Amino acid sequence: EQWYEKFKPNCLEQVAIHKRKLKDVQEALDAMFLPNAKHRILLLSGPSGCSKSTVIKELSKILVPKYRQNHKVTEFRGDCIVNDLPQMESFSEFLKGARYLVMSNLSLILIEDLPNVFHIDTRRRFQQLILQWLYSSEPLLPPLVICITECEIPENDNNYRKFGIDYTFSAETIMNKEILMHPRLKRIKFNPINSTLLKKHLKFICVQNMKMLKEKNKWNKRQEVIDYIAQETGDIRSAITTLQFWATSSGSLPISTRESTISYFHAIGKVIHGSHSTNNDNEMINNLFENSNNLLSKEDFKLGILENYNTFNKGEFSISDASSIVDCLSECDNMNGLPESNEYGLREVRKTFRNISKQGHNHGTVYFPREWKVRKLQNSFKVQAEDWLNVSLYKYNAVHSFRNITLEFGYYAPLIRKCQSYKDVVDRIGGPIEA
Amino acid sequence: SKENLPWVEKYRPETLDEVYGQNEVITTVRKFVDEGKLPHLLFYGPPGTGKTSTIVALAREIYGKNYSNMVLELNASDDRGIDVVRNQIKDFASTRQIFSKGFKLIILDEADAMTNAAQNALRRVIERYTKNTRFCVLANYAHKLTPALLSRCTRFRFQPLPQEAIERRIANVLVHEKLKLSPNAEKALIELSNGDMRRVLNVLQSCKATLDNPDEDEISDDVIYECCGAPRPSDLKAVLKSILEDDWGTAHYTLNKVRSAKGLALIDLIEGIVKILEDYELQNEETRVHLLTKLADIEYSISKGGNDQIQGSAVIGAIKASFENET
Amino acid sequence: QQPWVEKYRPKNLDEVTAQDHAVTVLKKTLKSANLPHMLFYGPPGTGKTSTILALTKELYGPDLMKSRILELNASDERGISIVREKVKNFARLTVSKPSKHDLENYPCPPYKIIILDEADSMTADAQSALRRTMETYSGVTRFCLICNYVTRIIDPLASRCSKFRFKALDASNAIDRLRFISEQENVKCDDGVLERILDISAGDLRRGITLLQSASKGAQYLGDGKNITSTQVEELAGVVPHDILIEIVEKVKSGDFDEIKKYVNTFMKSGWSAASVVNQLHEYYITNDNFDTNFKNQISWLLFTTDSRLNNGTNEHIQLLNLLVKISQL
Amino acid sequence: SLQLPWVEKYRPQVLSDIVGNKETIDRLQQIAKDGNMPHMIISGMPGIGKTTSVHCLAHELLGRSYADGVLELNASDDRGIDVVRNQIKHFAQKKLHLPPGKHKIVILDEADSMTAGAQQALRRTMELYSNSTRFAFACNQSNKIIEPLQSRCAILRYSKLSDEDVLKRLLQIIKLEDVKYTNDGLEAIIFTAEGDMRQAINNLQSTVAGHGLVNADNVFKIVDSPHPLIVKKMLLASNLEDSIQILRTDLWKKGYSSIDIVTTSFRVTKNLAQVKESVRLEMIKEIGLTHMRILEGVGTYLQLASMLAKIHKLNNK
Amino acid sequence: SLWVDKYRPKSLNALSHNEELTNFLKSLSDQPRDLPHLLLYGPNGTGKKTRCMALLESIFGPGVYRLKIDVRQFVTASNRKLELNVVSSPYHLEITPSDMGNNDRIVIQELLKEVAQMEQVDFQDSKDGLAHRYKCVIINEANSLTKDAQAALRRTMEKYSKNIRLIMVCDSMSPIIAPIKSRCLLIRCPAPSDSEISTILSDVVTNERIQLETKDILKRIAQASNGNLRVSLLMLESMALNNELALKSSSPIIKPDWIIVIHKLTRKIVKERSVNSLIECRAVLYDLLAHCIPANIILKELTFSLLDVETLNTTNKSSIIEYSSVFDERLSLGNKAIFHLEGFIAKVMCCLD
DNA sequence: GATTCGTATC
DNA sequence: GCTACGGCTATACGG
DNA sequence: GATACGAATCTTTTTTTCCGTATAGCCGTAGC
Ligand SMILES: Nc1ncnc2c1ncn2[C@@H]1O[C@H](COP(=O)(O)OP(=O)(O)OP(O)(O)=S)[C@@H](O)[C@H]1O
Ligand SMILES: Nc1ncnc2c1ncn2[C@@H]1O[C@H](COP(=O)(O)OP(=O)(O)OP(O)(O)=S)[C@@H](O)[C@H]1O
Ligand SMILES: Nc1ncnc2c1ncn2[C@@H]1O[C@H](COP(=O)(O)OP(=O)(O)OP(O)(O)=S)[C@@H](O)[C@H]1O
Ligand SMILES: Nc1ncnc2c1ncn2[C@@H]1O[C@H](COP(=O)(O)OP(=O)(O)OP(O)(O)=S)[C@@H](O)[C@H]1O
Ligand SMILES: Nc1ncnc2c1ncn2[C@@H]1O[C@H](COP(=O)(O)OP(=O)(O)O)[C@@H](O)[C@H]1O
Ligand SMILES: [Mg+2]
Ligand SMILES: [Mg+2]
Ligand SMILES: [Mg+2]
Ligand SMILES: [Mg+2]
Repeated sequence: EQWYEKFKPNCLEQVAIHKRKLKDVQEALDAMFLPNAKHRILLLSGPSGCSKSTVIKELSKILVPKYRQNHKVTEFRGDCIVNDLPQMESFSEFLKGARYLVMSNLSLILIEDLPNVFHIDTRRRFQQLILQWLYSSEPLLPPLVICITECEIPENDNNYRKFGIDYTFSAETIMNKEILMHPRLKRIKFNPINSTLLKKHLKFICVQNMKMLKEKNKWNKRQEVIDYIAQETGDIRSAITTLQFWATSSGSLPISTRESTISYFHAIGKVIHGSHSTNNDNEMINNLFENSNNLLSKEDFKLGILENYNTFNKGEFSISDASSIVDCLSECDNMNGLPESNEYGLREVRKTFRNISKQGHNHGTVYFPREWKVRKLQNSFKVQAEDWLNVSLYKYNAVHSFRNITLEFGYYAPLIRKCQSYKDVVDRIGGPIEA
Repeated sequence: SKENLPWVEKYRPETLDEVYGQNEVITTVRKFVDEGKLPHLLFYGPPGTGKTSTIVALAREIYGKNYSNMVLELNASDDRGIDVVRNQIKDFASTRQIFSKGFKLIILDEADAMTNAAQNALRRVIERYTKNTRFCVLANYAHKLTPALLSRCTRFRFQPLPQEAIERRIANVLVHEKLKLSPNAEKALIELSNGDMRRVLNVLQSCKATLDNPDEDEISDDVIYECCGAPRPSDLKAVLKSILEDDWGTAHYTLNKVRSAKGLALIDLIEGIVKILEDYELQNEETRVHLLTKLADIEYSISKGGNDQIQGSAVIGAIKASFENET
Repeated sequence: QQPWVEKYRPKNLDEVTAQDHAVTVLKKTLKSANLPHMLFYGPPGTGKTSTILALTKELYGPDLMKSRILELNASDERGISIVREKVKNFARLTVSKPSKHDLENYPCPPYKIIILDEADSMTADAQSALRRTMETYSGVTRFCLICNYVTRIIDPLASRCSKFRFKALDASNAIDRLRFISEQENVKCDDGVLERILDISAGDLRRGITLLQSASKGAQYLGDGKNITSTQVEELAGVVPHDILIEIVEKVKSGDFDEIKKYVNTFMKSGWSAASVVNQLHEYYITNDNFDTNFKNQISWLLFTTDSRLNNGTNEHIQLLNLLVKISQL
Repeated sequence: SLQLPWVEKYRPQVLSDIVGNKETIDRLQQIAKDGNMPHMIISGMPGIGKTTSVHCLAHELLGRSYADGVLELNASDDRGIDVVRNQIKHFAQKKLHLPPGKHKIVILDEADSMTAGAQQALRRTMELYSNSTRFAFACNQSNKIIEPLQSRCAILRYSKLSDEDVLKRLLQIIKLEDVKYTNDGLEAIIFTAEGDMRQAINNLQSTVAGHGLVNADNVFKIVDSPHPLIVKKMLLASNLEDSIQILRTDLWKKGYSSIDIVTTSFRVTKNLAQVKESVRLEMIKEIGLTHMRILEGVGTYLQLASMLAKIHKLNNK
Repeated sequence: SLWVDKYRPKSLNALSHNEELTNFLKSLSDQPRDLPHLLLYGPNGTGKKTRCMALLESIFGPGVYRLKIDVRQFVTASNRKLELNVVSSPYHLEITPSDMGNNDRIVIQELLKEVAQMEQVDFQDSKDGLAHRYKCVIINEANSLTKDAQAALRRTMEKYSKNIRLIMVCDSMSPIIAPIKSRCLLIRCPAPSDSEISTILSDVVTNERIQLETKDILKRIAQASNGNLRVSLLMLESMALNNELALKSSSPIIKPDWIIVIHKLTRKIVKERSVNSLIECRAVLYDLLAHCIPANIILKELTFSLLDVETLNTTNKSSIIEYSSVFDERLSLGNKAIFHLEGFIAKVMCCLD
């Protein structure tokens, strides 16, 4: 078969996972098999090929035949289309029959093949069906494990209606905050496989192919290809597939693995401090725009640059550089989201931070923009102002525009009503102003 | 019926021999038809160059009287989304040609307005049914076409119409309409054409309407300038001389008098002064940089409106300040 | 009865003044039947809408107008679907049979007219979906595009449409039309008036007619039987009085930032429009003989920049203060 | 009237006729002779032989079983979540008696245009049925295929075709068709091709049809030099009076639209060498302002002349 | 009610702050049949809306102040319930399309076109009438129309001028396009002088006894109001109730909290000029923007507070005003205001250092 | 990509 | 022989 | 014992097409 299917781990010691991560998964899973467990769903999130299900299966192999009140998992198959069932009801009938997999029929239900969540209605049905499992009144329920692979959704659906699920396939955009911040849900984020474990497993696979490796005069150059694959990728499946493709080859075809997408804070750090791989800013910016145009085009990135450019040296650079950066960002904001705007703003920020960059600079920590907090406080201000307006319409027949409200009605009007009451709203609209 | 038509539609070419200006493209497509092997074509050029007139005449030459059932013409006036490509174009290409003229022709006019999903889906319809159907893509902007679609199409560029072709078509129009045109009027029409036959025909129709008697009267340059509302070649030179030589009061008076003489706008004067200053032997390399940059901002501000007198004074001051560098 | 701008709207093509290069061409199409696709562009209030409304009437008559005319403006949706369905189906429609009265009184051309007024507000895709609609059905349907900015019309559509530029209506070509309206309404004005009205209304007859109507509504309210003077016209047009402008230029000549800032602060309270005081300063500074070539060259660009910033919808106080400070340091 | 265009008439039918990317074609030949084809993703610029390689590999791997062992789906066919869940699932579930080491092949041409839900269902499709059928994705930009799908595949990147492979294929076609040529004409055809076989064949066909003899004059009078190479020459000029001359003569009077020149200038500047980053970002800013002015309605020659003047001003300073 | 609405002139003869304007309004209302479309422009709080209502009361008689709120519902291209309050009277309508955002085009294209299409025939009356024949629509804040609602009005108020008339209230009529201003009669409303504001406040403190110690305290409020009658009448009530209805010469003038915060920001900018100070200024700007205060006013007050600093030379102020103009133009042609509001501050501190 | 805390190993 | 109503199916619409 | 390595944290508020469900119209069949 394929080397990632024939050289699959047989026990937990052969799984490419960190020791601490394995310990936290093991203890959490063991706790979820108790009669009345505090955690009902275990949400495993991370990149592709991180042994997320490759650890769940081999842990179930030793966990399920320990608590079965006298051996494997029950995985949801989304592609199953039965005769008399709506497509959106396929997961409901799976969760309604999976809840019977309890004592004397115990089985860890694993949901790796998620239902179609790019369609809004079935995504909402999935969310409310998970909420109906977290808030279930059943005295005993089987352990539920949901594996979600964090992958960036590529540029498609040219409509401007791109939602979060249209940008990144992550647990945040599939689940809601009620599920994600539930007392009975445990989240264990997974990290890409480190170079040491990848090297060890690719060397075990090589000593299991030593005969064929030596016959094709490829056994002394195995160290360099394992090192290159370990340094280039963090995907175990992609690493083994590339190793198999290189071994079964008989030529000088170059080693090429899959491509990974950077993070939002990773891209911010690349724009600010530069990349260690290349000292050419033009090449780095061009590759960042080529591979990650879905993130460099969103306005929140240009906002994050303005929010985090002060972390270069904890805020101890020249004011002229900061003025140039913010002026360039303001000028880019007037280009109506053209491709030439981001490619100029990021280039100017990188050029500004390159010249002032000196050795020994103790940089700061970047953060996400607070624009959303301001936008929600604006909506709260709107709600309170409309409450002021409608409560000030029948008691005292008067119409006033919201622009006049945000200037003189919210400081003066409470200062009159509360002063008339110190002897009908009486508080400042939108809360007090600070600093 | 055809005499109650606008001149831009009445004088549409019906055969490939009536398409002027584009000699290399026509002498290639005619041999392509003569050999009988027509590849997938791409016609590119400015508006009013003769791309649609070429492709319709070519299809008429190939198909004769069977143009109705053998040619599918889809343009921007019809929906051409992913479903349209996957159904209408695909069933037109897949079905047989009733053994009429060998291969089918699909003309995609104004394909630059087509969405990228449709242009990407059309790539495996162009190269799969190429034995029975051929695609012709007409576009004015090549940046809106996917690179693969450009790759699977033979690109023919329609150049702006040369002066000789404009003169040859004007002669036919004058013969048909029994009109007389002075050589200076023809020169004015060709310089204002900017390589467009539609503009030539539209201006000629208005010039014929302007004449009190369509016959026994010749359309002079004055008639053309009055009809199209363009400054005369002397007014532009007078304004430029007043700006470059006279003081700030006399130049301001001369510009306003020239503009109020015939209700001349500022944008055409700006373009004329730009064209006249283009062939000027500047010797500082900053006079040109300042002139072009200031006149472009004035031209952009005029496009959004504003105070006209302030813009005219801005033009005068920009020219005067840019020519301060030269001396 | 009605506002004078609507009462004196041109009913026929002979009432459209100062635009003969286009009306002469349009009148010839009454005898012929070769009306082309038309693009009416020019300054606001020049008579583009009135000309097409008069041409439509003179071509069809009030009875055939309802069947042979489709008018779409910015007051209705003109998206890609509207252009590809409603306009295309109206162009594909068959020319209705003229009545015997219509054929015996009106020319009744064998085509209909689609009038797309305020075409500058249409998107580039709705305009792209119109090119083959006008070309294919040109023998049965004609198109009239009316706009103020010809740059907002795409080049493919502008090539297919005959361009008719409507000239700005100044005191040299609209004085007879204004005098006619003054005479029919029995408006008494001093000599020089009805020219100051057309000078204040830069290339706009609608604003001048409204200004004259407003002057008359005060003249017959005063009830003294006296002629309207240019001072009242300037007062009710928003023109800054010359004493205030002289004070502005005297404060500018001193060059002290604080006094100019205080004067601008007390001037913005009077409610004067920035585009008017900037325009008046332009006339004061450009035509004056006490300034050198360099000063005029610099201030021309300063006024151009100020006007361009003001046209974008910016704060008048900041722009006016910056302009006066820049002139004070020239 | 029944003669096929030279692009389709001389489309390779075996892997040995595919010039360029010698190592990758050799590896495809090893896959064809052995049989154990892995899941693969083929990416590259259009017209370098990505599709004609996958199809030839499927032919040489199946032969008489190609009719029932290959399911070819592309952008012209509907490839929603339902087709993947029904048609692809039934094709994968189908049991066909193929020789040893031979597997069914699902050729998903233009996989970069597939929706996200179909790509996510393809994960389960390849996971359940990897022992019987193998998937061969062919695309132009490999990042459009989701990372979970790329993890199960062996990425094969096709590079640009050099000037020697193009000449070899052109000479084979010339010998087959017996056309008259000279060396400079073929050099001009390769130069205008810019690493494109399909465009080189189309240009050679057009030149032969138009004139018959493939020389530089007849090639260049029907085919045009690549306008990115003229935009690069205009933007890299030393003094303004010849950059304006280039923009006028080779771009404006030739018929290229102003928006096309502006869009090409941006891509040229992004890849321009020997220019400082501070210069490059200012050039990008000026090109973006010019692009805004063109998009807002002012598509005139003066706006391009001003952009070149600003670029020269920033260059000299 | 508040003293701003209680002591509001409800007739054209009760206006007492501009007399050359009241006479022009009387001239307009003498023959209301041929009343053109009116555009009242001037500083905020001068009494433009009060004068519009007084003119409507002179035209259609009393009862135009009998306002009721009729909640409307609109649907845009993608189905979404967008709500607009319509304050209506038996003779006039008041709409604020800016309250619904960028989608005011649909409000102008549906509500205004439906109102302008109804002839208001009533009982017979097919010939003409001074009242109840044509209708008055008041568009408050005409400046915030997004250049597309102003395009749908050009033909709406021109073709249907017989059955509808428009009186739009606005300040600083720069963002109003030229075709809209061409169809309308421009009415300038100057701000009251300090003497007139003092007289109005004297009438208010005469009708309601606040025990004025000196007439100077009313003048100080007028000078602090900067021409705003509503603000002056609000501070009068504030210093009245906050001093147990007894105004003293030592009574502090109460100013809006955001103005005090802008002054504190100005002093911080003058004192500290560094990157961390710029980050603190960004926090202050974000807090100010969280209270739905428009960004153009933030920039205007920040600039005119920085120009009041006595420790700044003329070269610094001439650069501050230039940066203010540049960033105001950038803010007008922009999407997010924080970039420009931070760039202006950064350039100001980079110039003052 | 940066900082900070915590291991594992040579 | 005829009719009404439930089940099957094609189509416009929501998000 | 020095150090490389690794994990945690640094995050969220007009237009087109597609996927599954809703719904009314037409045919089949029980029956009175
Ligand atoms: N030593 C190893 N450790 C982990 N996985 C291994 C190992 N050797 C082979 N594999 C295979 O690598 C694959 C890893 O699968 P997982 O990472 O558990 O799935 P995943 O994380 O959901 O990836 P995606 O998102 O489905 S592509 C499985 O097919 C394993 O059989
Ligand atoms: N070479 C030509 N010879 C004669 N008339 C021409 C020529 N080119 C254009 N015309 C005239 O111009 C009209 C419009 O040209 P078309 O070919 O229909 O459009 P086009 O030239 O393809 O430009 P676009 O891209 O469609 S706007 C034709 O109907 C002819 O009347
Ligand atoms: N040449 C003219 N002769 C007589 N009246 C004119 C002339 N030009 C304009 N007017 C008057 O100007 C007023 C408005 O004219 P319209 O043509 O409707 O406006 P416009 O030219 O379309 O400007 P818009 O709508 O802003 S593009 C009417 O009262 C006309 O009578
Ligand atoms: N290496 C090659 N040798 C010979 N002909 C080639 C080669 N590469 C491409 N061609 C020709 O290119 C044409 C079609 O090539 P394709 O493989 O379909 O293009 P492609 O590389 O798949 O690019 P896309 O993305 O599918 S448009 C045929 O005429 C082939 O003969
Ligand atoms: N002539 C006047 N006499 C007394 N009070 C006035 C006068 N004009 C305006 N006001 C007061 O000013 C307050 C607000 O005026 P407003 O109509 O909001 O002005 P604007 O329309 O310019 O915003 C009103 O409450 C009113 O009491
Ligand atoms: Mg897995
Ligand atoms: Mg065409
Ligand atoms: Mg009009
Ligand atoms: Mg292909």
